[PDB]
Amino acid sequence: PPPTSPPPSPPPSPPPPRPPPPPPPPPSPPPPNRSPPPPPPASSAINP
Amino acid sequence: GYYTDVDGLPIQLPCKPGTFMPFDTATANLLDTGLTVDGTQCYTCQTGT
Repeated sequence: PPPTSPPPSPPPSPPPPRPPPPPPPPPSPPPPNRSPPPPPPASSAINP
Repeated sequence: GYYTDVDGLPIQLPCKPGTFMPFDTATANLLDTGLTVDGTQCYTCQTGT
């Protein structure tokens, strides 16, 4: 007799998920204000 | 009685001898009219004081 009809293929296996990425580093801080202002001469006498 | 010149002064420095700081510019006793007391300069004591 002919053999029994073979069975169909079984379903594929499920896939895994994907992890999230770490936070990027904080931005570089700016350098302080541009130098001091020019010096003042000073005025008058200041004597009573 | 005291004064402060620079900003970061922890305690107000006292006026040195032979000098005086009044409470206000117009509540003084002997001040030449051409000056005022902001609070950062301790004026010199006038002649006869």
